[PDB]
Amino acid sequence: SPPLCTLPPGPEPPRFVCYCEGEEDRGGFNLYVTDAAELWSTCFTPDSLAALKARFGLSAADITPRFRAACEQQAVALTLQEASLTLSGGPSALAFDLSKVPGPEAAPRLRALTLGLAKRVWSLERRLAA
Amino acid sequence: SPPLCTLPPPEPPRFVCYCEGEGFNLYVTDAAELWSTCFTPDSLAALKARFGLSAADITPRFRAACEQQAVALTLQEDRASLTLSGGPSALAFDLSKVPGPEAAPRLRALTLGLAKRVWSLERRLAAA
Repeated sequence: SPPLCTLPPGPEPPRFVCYCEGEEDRGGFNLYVTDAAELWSTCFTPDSLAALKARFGLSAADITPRFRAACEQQAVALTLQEASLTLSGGPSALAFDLSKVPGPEAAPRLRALTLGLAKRVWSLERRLAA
Repeated sequence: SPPLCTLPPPEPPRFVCYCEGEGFNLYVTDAAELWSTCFTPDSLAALKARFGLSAADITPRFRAACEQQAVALTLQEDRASLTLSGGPSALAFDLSKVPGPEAAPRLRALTLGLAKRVWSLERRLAAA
């Protein structure tokens, strides 16, 4: 269950999805945001992630649990200009710079994201019969 | 002209963000309750540490994000956060709720001050 959430909150139609990967054969960590046209990412490097785990609480030894938190808790603000993402679930507030992922990389990610979500919905409702 | 802005960005305004002055704080209010950074010299220095170049102003960068409609805000539970999305990196500020007795004179002064500023601005725009 990789965490995610949509925006805006509540009734209205969803305009953005925020999600992340991956801490686990483990990948480095990133947040993603898409309007299902374009895709923005933290595009972290080891140093830049470390320097953000600097500016706030954590040791370099996961952020997933805290993003999972703000998702579960609908606690995510977002702002784009020619982007930034804020997690307000937890004790301190975290701010993330996000930049555009180039098309050739973004397209396959979006495609895979769509198919994956479809599989997850099927599987979730099967596990709702329980 | 101490910078400020209101959100949400033509719908009716529901919050005002502002700051003073340079000890420095950011403030946010719905004109009923008031949230603040509640800085001390050390805590502000330490935030100008955690990011931010030299500990030697933030006003210009808050002024920036105001002018540029670039301010996100989240409230809950006598806790809030304010995010400036102007510059090299996005800045986040934890704000806590100011108790009523401490907030009232600040809200009172804010209101009167804004009134005086509107009068004197239109005087200086009656110019052109």
